[PDB]
Amino acid sequence: IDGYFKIYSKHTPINLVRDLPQGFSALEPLVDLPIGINITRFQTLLALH
Amino acid sequence: PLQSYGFQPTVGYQPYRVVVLSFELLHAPATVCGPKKSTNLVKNKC
Repeated sequence: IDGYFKIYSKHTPINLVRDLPQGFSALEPLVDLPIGINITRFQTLLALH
Repeated sequence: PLQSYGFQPTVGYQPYRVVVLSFELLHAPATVCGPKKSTNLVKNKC
């Protein structure tokens, strides 16, 4: 938003094997980077065995 | 096209070191600001 790249996160130990458990939690603000570029496309880096 | 600077190893011809501070004020969000002095806290006082 307006040149600020905001990253939110939260980590939770869970049991459900494949999907989100029924429940609720909120994500923390972490960092709000002063990143002055445009973004419209993206990709995920992954670990490969 | 380019000539060498005849700086001899020996005042108007003396080597002056110059630094130019060119300030980009719109290409990004604000990033550099001068520090400023704080002040002590006082309790129970408007």
